[PDB]
Amino acid sequence: DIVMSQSPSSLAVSAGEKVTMSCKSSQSLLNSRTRKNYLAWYQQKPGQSPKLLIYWASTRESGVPDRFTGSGSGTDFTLTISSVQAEDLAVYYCKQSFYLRTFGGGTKLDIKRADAAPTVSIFPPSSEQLTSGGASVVCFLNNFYPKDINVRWKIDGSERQNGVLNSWTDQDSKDSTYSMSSTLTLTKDEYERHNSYTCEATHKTSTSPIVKSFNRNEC
Amino acid sequence: QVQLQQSGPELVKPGTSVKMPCKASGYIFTDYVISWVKQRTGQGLEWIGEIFPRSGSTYYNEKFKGKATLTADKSSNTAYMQLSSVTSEDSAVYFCARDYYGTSFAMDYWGQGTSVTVSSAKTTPPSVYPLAPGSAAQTNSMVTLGCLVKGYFPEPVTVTWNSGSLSSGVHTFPAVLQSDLYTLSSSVTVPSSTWPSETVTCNVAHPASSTKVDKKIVPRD
Ligand SMILES: OC[C@H]1O[C@H](O[C@H]2O[C@H](CO)[C@@H](O)[C@H](O)[C@H]2O)[C@H](O)[C@@H](O)[C@@H]1O
Ligand SMILES: OC[C@H]1O[C@H](O[C@H]2O[C@H](CO)[C@@H](O)[C@H](O)[C@H]2O)[C@H](O)[C@@H](O)[C@@H]1O
Ligand SMILES: OC[C@H]1O[C@H](O[C@H]2O[C@H](CO)[C@@H](O)[C@H](O)[C@H]2O)[C@H](O)[C@@H](O)[C@@H]1O
Repeated sequence: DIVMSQSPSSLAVSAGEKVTMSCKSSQSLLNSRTRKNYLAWYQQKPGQSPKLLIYWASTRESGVPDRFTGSGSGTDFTLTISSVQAEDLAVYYCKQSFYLRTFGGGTKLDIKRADAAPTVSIFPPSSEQLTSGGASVVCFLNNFYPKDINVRWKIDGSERQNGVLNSWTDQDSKDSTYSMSSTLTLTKDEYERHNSYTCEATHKTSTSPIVKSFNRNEC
Repeated sequence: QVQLQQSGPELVKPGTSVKMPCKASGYIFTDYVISWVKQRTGQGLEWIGEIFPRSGSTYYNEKFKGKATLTADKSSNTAYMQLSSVTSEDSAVYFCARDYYGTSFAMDYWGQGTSVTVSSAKTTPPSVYPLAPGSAAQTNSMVTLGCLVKGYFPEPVTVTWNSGSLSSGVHTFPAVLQSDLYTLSSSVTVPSSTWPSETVTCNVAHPASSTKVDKKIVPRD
C-alpha cells in the first residue's frame, strides 16, 4: 500500500504572494507504460466538498484558474499558487491513484493581513428563552485580525468563569478576518437576581479592552 | 448535469449497521468508479474504498475491510456504502465521488456528503432565539443582530438570513457540544436605517429532525 505525506501542515501568506506546498509518496507513482504520475491535488473550502484542481501531477482540471500549478515526479510533488487570493482559503490535499487511493494529511492555507480591532456587540436573553427557564447572554466579537483574542465576562462588576462557551469562525474570504462568539448561560432565576452584564474584549489592536454592557431594566 | 445525490444526516445507535446511498445521474454510471471518502469533524480526507459498477468489483483500504461494504445497483444508478457494527469512531461525513479511473484517475465530481453520528442520544430539534439589542443603541451606523440556535442534536444545522438574500455581513459560528446538546449562533450586520424598517429573519434547518424554523428579529422594549 502507498503512504502519502504533505508539508507543511499550514502556512500563511499575504494576498498576491506565491505559495508552494509539498507532497511525498512512499513508492513511486510513475507508471511504466505511461509517462504519467498518478497524483492529484484537491481544494477543500470550509463546509464544501473537495474540488479537483490538478491530475497527472501537472494537468489542470477545466475551470481551474491558471494560478494553480502542479509539478514533480516519482515520489516528490509540489502544488504552487501564484498570487494567492483570499478566496484561496482552504485545505489542500494531494492524493495518489497508482494503486487504490491515498490522501495526504492536507496543508492548511491561511491569509496574512493588517491588524483590525473587533466590533463588539452584546445581547440579552430573549423573552422566548426566558419562558424556557434558562438565559443566555451572547457577545459577538466580529471582523478582527489576528485570531488571538480574550473575552472576559462580568455580572454586577464581578468576573465569571463557569458557563461561558466560545466559538471562532474560519477566516473569512471576504476580508480575511476572524470572528468570535461568546455565550454565557445561566438559569433564568440566576439571571434575574442580577442586573448588569458585561463582556470585555482584549485584542492586540488596543491596550485597553472593548467593553459592552446591558442592564436588565434599561429602556 | 453530473450529480451525485447523497442521503441526509443519519443518527444511528452503537452496534447497528447503516447503509447510505449515492444516486448518480447525468452520465454513464458504468463508465466511472464510485469512491467513498471519510472525514471526521475538522480532520483530513481518508479514502475508504471503491466499486467498479460495471463488474461489481470492489477494492478497500485495508483499515476498512471489516467495516465497510460497497455495492452498486446498475438499474437505479445508485452506489451504496454499508458500515457494520458502528461505533463513535465511525461518526463522520462520508462522501461519494465519481472517480475517472483509467483516464484522469481523479475524483472530478463529488456528493455533498452524508453526516453520520453514532450515539444513543435521542434526536432533539433546536430552539431558535432572536438576538436583538437592548435599549441602548450602540455605535449606530450599522446594527448587529443574531440568532441563537440552542439545544439540538445531532449536527448539522444550517443557517441563512432572509432565505439567503441577506448575504454580506453574516457570521455563522461552529457548533459546540455541551452536556449532550449542541449550540451555535449566527450574526448579521445591517445599516441602522434599514432595521427595524425592513425585516431580518434567520432561517434555521435541522435535517436530522426534518425541522425548519424561521425567526424574525424584532426590536425589544
Ligand atoms: O475560510 C474561507 C471561507 O470564508 C467565508 O466563510 C467563513 O467566514 C464566514 C464569515 O465569518 C463564516 O460565517 C463562515 O462560517 C466561515 O467559513 C466564506 O463565506 C466562505 O465562502 C469561504 O470559503
Ligand atoms: O498515514 C497517516 C494516517 O492516516 C490516517 O489518518 C487519516 O484519518 C485522519 C483522521 O481520521 C486524517 O486526519 C488523516 O488525514 C488521514 O490520513 C490514520 O490517522 C493513520 O492510519 C495514519 O497514521
Ligand atoms: O446542480 C448544480 C450542480 O450541482 C453539483 O455541484 C454542486 O454540489 C456539489 C456537491 O456538494 C459540489 O461539489 C459543487 O461544487 C456544487 O456546485 C453537480 O456536481 C454539478 O455538476 C451541478 O452543475
